[PDB]
Amino acid sequence: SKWRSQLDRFVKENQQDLAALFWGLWLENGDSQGTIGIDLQPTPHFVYCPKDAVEKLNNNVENRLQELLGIIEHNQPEIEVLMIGIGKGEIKLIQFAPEPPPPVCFEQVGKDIDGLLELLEQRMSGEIVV
Amino acid sequence: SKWRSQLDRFVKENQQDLAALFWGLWLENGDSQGTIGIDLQPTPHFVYCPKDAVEKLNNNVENRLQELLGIIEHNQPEIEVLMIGIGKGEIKLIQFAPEPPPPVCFEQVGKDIDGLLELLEQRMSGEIVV
Repeated sequence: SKWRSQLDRFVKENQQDLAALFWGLWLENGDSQGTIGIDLQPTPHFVYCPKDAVEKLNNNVENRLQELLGIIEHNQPEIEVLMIGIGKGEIKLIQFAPEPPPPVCFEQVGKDIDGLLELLEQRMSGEIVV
Repeated sequence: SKWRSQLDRFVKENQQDLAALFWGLWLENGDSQGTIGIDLQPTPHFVYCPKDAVEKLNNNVENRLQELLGIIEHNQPEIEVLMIGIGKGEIKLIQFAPEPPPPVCFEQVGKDIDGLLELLEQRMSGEIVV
C-alpha cells in the first residue's frame, strides 16, 4: 500500500507538469478516451481508462470510491486535474485544482504531450514502486 | 496577487491537516453553514460562506469561475477537500483528493477542530499575505 503515498508525493511535487499534460491531452481527446490513468506496473506509465473499465474496477473491495463516476463526470478540466493511479487493481484518485489553472500550466510549460509523457514517466521510474 | 501562489504552496505542503480540518468541520456542521472559506485578511482564517453569499461573490468581474456552484454541490467530502480562498474579494478554488481520504486524515491527526483551526491559522500567518 506504500505506493499510494509515493504517488501522492510525486503528484504534490509535479502538479504543474501533470496539469500541462492533463490539459494537453484534454485538448486532443476531451473525454472520448476515458480517464487518464497512471498504471504503475511494470513501471509507471500513462494510459487511458474507458468509463466501463473504471466502473468495473471501482466495483472491487479495495476500491469502491463513493460516487467515483460522478467525480469523474463533474471534474472541470479548465480549473482542476483528475487522473487515477492503478497499482495491482486498486485505484488512488488524483485530483487537484492547481495554480495557475491547467490551461495556463499548459501554456507556461510550453511542451507537447509527447514531451511531457516522457519527462513525467522518467521521473516516476523507481520513485513509485508497487 | 502573489497570494494565489502562496496559498497554492501552503495547500500542497499541508494537505493532511487541511483534509483533517475539512472533515472535522464536515462532522461538526455538514452543509448547514455553506462552503468553507479562507478569508485572507487581516490574517488567513477559516470562515463559512453560505450558498447565496458564494453566488453573489462569484457574480463579480474578478471571479465568475465556470461551474463553481456545481463543483460545490457535487463535492464528495469523503473523498474530496473543497475550500475557497478569498483575497480582496478574489475567489480561488481549493479542491484536492488527499491521501489517505479526509475522514482518515481526521482520525490520524488525532486532534479536534479547535486544535486544527488554531494550528493551520497560525501556520498561514505571514506565509500568505495579500
